[PDB]
Amino acid sequence: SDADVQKQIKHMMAFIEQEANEKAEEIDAKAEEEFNIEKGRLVQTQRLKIMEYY
Amino acid sequence: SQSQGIQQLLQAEKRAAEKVSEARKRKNRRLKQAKEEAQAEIEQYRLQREKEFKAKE
Amino acid sequence: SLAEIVKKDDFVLDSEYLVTLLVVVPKLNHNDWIKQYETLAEMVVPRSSNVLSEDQDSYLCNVTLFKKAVDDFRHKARENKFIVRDFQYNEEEMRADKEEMNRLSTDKKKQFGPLVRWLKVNFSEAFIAWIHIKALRVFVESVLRYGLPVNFQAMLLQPNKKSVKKLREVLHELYKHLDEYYPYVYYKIDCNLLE
Repeated sequence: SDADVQKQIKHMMAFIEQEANEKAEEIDAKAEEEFNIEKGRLVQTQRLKIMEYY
Repeated sequence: SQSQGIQQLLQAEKRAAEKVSEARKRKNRRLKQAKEEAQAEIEQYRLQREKEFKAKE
Repeated sequence: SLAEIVKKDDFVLDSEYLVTLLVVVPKLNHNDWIKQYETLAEMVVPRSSNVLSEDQDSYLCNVTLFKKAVDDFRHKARENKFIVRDFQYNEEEMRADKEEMNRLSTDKKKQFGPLVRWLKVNFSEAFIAWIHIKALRVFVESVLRYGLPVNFQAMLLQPNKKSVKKLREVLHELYKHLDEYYPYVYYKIDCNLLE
């Protein structure tokens, strides 16, 4: 039945659309982690060098 | 024609390309923003060390 | 080889979640296959099948589907007697077969012409040299058989197949005073070199 196949895929394809969004939300979560990790690494490395100079 | 089923496949892949492309741009923007905030905090620490050094003098 | 029938327009590629597969089905089952492929796995779109070509036995078609569907699809295709034969628009493989076709078909002529000419020369020289050896065997044996001041005529016969025994008897009778074996000098040549 062509109509039942069209209904079945129109439902089931939404799982791939959901994963397609979830991968980008994982990359965005990694961007917020890497923001804090990079910021902390930069600040502490420079702060210690600056403190040693004084 | 087979184009009906092909566009139903491509619809989910197009969502992946759009969502991942925006997330890649957000990562690059965030790495620059992290450095710009780090540059403010290291100067605030430097100013405090400078004040302390002048007090010791 | 798929190189004869494959073209880019029948494929879905370059994708995170999407795949194309290729299947061969016997022509008697094609009318069932046209609907059955939509049911061999979950996450298969309707109208996913695109024919590349057909013959006296079978049809070969591309199938377009989501990446999770492929293993059940191929396994259930095999359960339903269909044969998987994947070739995902392999430009390098179709190019290599076409390049070798153009090369080998041309190199055959580049060998053939010189080979016929060289074989004609080598045939002529080898056949001429063969007869020089035959002439030397006749000459050397004549010189041995009669001594160094030789006076032998060199002669040719082409024997009649129906009367060669009578020929041997005549040749013996004409030369019985000179001494298989024969009292005269004898050698043979056969033109059936080509079978």
